[PDB]
Amino acid sequence: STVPPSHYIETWAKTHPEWKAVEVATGFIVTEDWTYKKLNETANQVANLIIHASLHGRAIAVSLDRSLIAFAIIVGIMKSGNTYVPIEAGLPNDRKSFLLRDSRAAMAFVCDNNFDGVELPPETKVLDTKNQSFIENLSTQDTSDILNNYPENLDAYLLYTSGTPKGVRVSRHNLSSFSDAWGKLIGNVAPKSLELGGVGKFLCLASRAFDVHIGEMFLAWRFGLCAVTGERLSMLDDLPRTFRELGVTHAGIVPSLLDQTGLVPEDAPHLVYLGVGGEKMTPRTQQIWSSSDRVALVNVYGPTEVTIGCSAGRILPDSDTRCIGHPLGDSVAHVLAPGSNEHVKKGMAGELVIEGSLVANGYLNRPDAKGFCDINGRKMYRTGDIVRMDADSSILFLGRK
Ligand SMILES: [Cl-]
Repeated sequence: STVPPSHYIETWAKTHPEWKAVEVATGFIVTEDWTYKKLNETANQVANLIIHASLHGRAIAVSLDRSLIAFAIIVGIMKSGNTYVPIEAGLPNDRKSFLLRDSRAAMAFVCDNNFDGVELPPETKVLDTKNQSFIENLSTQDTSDILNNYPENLDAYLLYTSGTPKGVRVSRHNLSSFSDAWGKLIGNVAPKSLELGGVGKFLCLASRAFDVHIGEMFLAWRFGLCAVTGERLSMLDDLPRTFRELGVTHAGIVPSLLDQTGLVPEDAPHLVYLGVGGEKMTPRTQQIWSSSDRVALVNVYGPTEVTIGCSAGRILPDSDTRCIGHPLGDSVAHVLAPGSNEHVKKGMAGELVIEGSLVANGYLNRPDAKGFCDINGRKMYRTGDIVRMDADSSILFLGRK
């Protein structure tokens, strides 16, 4: 058992209510922000709105701009004991319609005609976050913390992955174990992180199509940082400007974006921690970023089905770039013969199979999609990835099964 996903939000709201929790950047730089106290109150109001609609354990879809209230809606959905279902605002209408329907969304928070031309399921109650009436009703809800006593395995979010997309059900326990495991890893490899409460910032750069965006905001809150974000086209336009002008101290990026932009550590003067993942980094990226004594560079392995990042390791100038490090928190990595449940001798190639608190609940209504299973009566996920363990038990990524 674990503290809930919104635990650190509530904790910093009590101990340091004036710290900034979220900030959204315009202009391109003008910004606006909310304190932990304000973020937490608004999320409780959102949660109370949801509870008044009698929704429990229901899919609540969100298709919003990059706004302060978006963050409060996400947290609110989780405080109300319901499931967050991100739907990227730029998706084609047909694909938005499918996600609403497949997820059985009971309610949706939208703005900006993001749902214009989307077929809504009749069950979907649609709230426009920019509508004077919705704002007035929200401001009228109670602001105290919700009594948060939901089962551990209750879904916290549903994240769709690929021609018919399948929904991955991620539990409260999964997400809260993620925050705990990464709080520990990041605090260890980038100790300045424990000094940055109230000052540092975690750049929320990921598209809402990926679980990474959830990780970014909850890791910011874990450490007392400000989650900072903007319209993605605007943040990506001049990536050095974004890191430099928004005071970013922590970020996650796919490394080819470092290559394309020519980013170096001096373009991000406040940066102390840089997670990369999702593809192998190039030799020059490694040379440039792995030798800094200010920035800790960490390679992260993270299928959606195992909650954002379940293995990671610091990358140094002599590290193999296929190394995905060691399992996080209580996770246990096994390397099994691709066709059986038999462990291979350490050092041999085989399929990576993860066990532990980061393994997701499963796919939503996709009985033929494989990967989740019981192996020796424990819950595991077979990644489809071929790896081998190094002598020191770190894991090298070799390819796809
Ligand atoms: Cl929560």
